[PDB]
Amino acid sequence: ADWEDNMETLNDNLKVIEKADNAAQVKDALTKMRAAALDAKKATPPKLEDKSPASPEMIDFRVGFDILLWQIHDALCLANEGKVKEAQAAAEQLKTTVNAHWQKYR
Amino acid sequence: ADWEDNMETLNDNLKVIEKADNAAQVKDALTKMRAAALDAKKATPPKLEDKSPASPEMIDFRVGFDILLWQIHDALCLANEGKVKEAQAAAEQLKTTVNAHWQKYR
Amino acid sequence: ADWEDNMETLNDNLKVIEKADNAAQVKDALTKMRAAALDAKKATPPKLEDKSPASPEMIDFRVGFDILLWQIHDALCLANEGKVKEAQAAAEQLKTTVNAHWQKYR
Ligand SMILES: [Mn+2]
Ligand code: NA
Repeated sequence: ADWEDNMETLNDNLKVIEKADNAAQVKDALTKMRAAALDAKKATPPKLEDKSPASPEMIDFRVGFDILLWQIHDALCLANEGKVKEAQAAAEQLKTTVNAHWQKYR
Repeated sequence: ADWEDNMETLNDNLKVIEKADNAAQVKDALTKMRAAALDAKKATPPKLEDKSPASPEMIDFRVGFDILLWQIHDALCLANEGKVKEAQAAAEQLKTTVNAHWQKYR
Repeated sequence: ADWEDNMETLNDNLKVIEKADNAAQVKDALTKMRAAALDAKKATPPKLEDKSPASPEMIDFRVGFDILLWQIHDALCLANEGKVKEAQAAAEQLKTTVNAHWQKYR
């Protein structure tokens, strides 16, 4: 898939967490988010489509997705312990990175 | 360095997990698999030994290994919590991913 | 931060864990270490100043940092369970990896 489909998947699952009721929906949505971030790691953002795949910008893109993946791991650890409200609070932080990375690499 | 030795290690530790009696053997084999996958991250498969290290193929290679690493993390989290049967079942999700990465990139 | 600042962060937090008393300091220092390693993944060590970011040396550099990250996660899990002594023992292995990385890439 392209980078934009993965962006849309992240946003949709973030809203799903925003509306979630129990811990299972949070776990499933954050797992889908992890998968979408791993997939987006293989994509080229539009702003970097004219750049070397070996450029430092591509490296920084991928390592930023690594940082996001580790924050997602933290949120998933919170959700696996049944912490619904804290998983949602942590996901509210994920949003400020997902939308930001969206606004820059657009 | 060598893709084949690490793929071996993966298969052998999968067998060890399947034939394991307690959670400790599962944990140890999963740690060995994690080490082998991290090592294979640096390798170049023969199907791509004629491609550039920044090519999309190499990127997909390394990111598929990251995906395998997160699957191994899930299995290890299961094993640490004492759910041996669910950990083995999750390791049965690892055999298919390992085999696909094998056939496609070997 | 640069490469040197991140390595100094890693060292400082290593000692903090080493002389900590409760689990909270251990988890705080290990979280600092995780952030520092993720940031250093985007760095260019002095011995690789002019090599391409997609060079095999740089790929091995980033994968060594991935190994460090997974060890950091293991220590963080041991500390979150309350096993402070096991966490510090695991962080002793963290010191080995950090110092080897500094001795090879300085
Ligand atoms: Mn974990
Ligand atoms: Na890379």
